Amino acid sequence: TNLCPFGEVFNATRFASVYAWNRKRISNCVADYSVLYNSASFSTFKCYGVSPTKLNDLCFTNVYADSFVIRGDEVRQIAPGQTGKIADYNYKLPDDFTGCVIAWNSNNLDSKVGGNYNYLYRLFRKSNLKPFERDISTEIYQAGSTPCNGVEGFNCYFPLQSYGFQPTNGVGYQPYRVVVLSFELLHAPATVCGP
Amino acid sequence: DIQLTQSPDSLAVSLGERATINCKSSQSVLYSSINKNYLAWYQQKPGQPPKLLIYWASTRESGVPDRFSGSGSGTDFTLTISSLQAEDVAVYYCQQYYSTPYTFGQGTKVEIKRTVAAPSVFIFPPSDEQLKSGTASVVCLLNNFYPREAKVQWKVDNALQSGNSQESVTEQDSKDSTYSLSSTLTLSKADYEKHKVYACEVTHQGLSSPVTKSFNRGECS
Amino acid sequence: QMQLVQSGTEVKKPGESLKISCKGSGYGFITYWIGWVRQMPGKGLEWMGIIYPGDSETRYSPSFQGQVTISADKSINTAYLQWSSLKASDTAIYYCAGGSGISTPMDVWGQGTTVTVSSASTKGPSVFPLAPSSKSTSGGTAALGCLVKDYFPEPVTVSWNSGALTSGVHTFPAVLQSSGLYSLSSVVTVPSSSLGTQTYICNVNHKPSNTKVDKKVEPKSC
Ligand SMILES: *[C@@H]1O[C@H](CO)[C@@H](O)[C@H](O)[C@H]1NC(C)=O
Repeated sequence: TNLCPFGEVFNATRFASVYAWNRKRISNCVADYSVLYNSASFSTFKCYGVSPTKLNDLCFTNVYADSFVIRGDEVRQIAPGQTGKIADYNYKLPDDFTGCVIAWNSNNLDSKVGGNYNYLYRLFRKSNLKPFERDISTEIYQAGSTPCNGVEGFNCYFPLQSYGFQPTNGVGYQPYRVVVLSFELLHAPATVCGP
Repeated sequence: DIQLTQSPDSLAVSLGERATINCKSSQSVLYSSINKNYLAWYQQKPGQPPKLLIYWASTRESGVPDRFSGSGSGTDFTLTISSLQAEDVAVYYCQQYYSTPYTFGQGTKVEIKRTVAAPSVFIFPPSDEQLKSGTASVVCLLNNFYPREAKVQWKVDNALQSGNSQESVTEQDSKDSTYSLSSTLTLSKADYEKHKVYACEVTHQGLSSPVTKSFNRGECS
Repeated sequence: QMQLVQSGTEVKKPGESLKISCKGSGYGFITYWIGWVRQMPGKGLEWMGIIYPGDSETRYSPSFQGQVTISADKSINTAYLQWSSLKASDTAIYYCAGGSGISTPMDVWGQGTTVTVSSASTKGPSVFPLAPSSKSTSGGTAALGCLVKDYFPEPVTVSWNSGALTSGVHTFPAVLQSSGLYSLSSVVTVPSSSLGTQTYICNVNHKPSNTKVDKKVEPKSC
């Protein structure tokens, strides 16, 4: 019977990095979803499992709002069956995805003049991520045959990389803020409907 | 990929009665996450674009009247119209949206069933205007009959003609629920002036015996 | 709620290129995926492909892969479907449908784009009177009509007595003659007593050839 906190996720002051992506569990709320169709601020709005237009007439058990920031070239990879550095090492989506993917450009926010290097992404990992997995491991990646005992160097690489987010980069290399909505429903009581 | 097969192809029910259409799938269409089968039912009237009636195989689009219902699970789905009305005569399709490529059903033609009605048979000779052009069209009309099945046989001096007649049928008249057929027999003016008796023989369920309407070339008929 | 609007009717020769469009008006368009459906004359629905305007993700059906080309233009909210070289077998009507998601039913439909591919050239129709029989049931009803023969392309509009006579009228679907030209017949049943008291005229309009013809149908003198 209360208002839904969706406004916190999209209008958040700061956004998390790709590998350490945030996740807001939402329950006991009511959302209309109309503010998401009508706003022309989103450069990409891809729902997969459900028709978003006929959503406020439905109800779900739990809706999860993932949020992070990626590069423009990576926005295509947030989708089922996708393959790439972001999809395999940072954030993977299941093939039977019942949700939506929203992305909008944020080069005016997440960009220092000399380059905002505070946004990171995992470029090294020895096994592809399972769907909805979240990896914070700082363990040094072992690329060569000789073991790396916590010391980096040749064939011993730090597993995280920094996005160079200058405002002079092309649209391909610009920060995009991404939100991923996931709708799940067991035979448990559904607690998030619409009007 | 996924295949959909409907049954029956054509279905005739009286007014107010129930209409049942089945759709069988070659693969289970059930998104495991939410337990909603991705099956849809569409309605298409003559000249119209298709219109979505039911999605998720049981949920109905807004505005759809309460007589349409969807049911089924696994690979067997059903569409049911409780009180069939005249405005519901159309073709109905089932479609899966589990995985691309999307696939439709074969389609079910739904008409109104009424009492058997014999056709009013007429025959028209070619105009002299058309004979000045070089060809001749003899037209036979079967007006306001039911059911749609009807056999038109052309006879030129009691010789059965085959391969020179094209026919078309009107949509079901919303008033009396009857069809009308027009069959055109085309032949050259040279072949036309060689014969005398041109006949149209109609065989229909409402006719105990075949009905023939003819005329003689030149005679006032 | 938003809606879709497609381009106009097309009539091309075999071998020409073609690119039809489908524009959507209304708010909430960013989410809609747009698919193309082909319906051949008298046949069922065939799903050709789907596209997303935001990033031009294009998925074809196996039957139309490499045969057509689906494109998009998000600046004007318009999806496109094009052929490089049209075949005579491409004559059909093509709808564009819209689903607000990729694995989502097609909620919104267009009006349809009728495409006709034929080697035939534009020709106005010839109207011939289907005169009513003199020997008829004088107590019952008689039948007369018009024969709209040898025209191209579709369609033709047929009215009776400038629209005054509508009851008991049956305008039949056209047939495609072997010569590539269309032929159509319209009939009407009237009381036989009115055969000598009422003047019957059929009005045929063929906008493609800009041909309007009024034909007076009366019992033959004989
Ligand atoms: C976020 O802020 C904008 C700007 O005021 C507002 O229009 C919008 O409703 C807010 N919430 C969301 C979910 O965008």
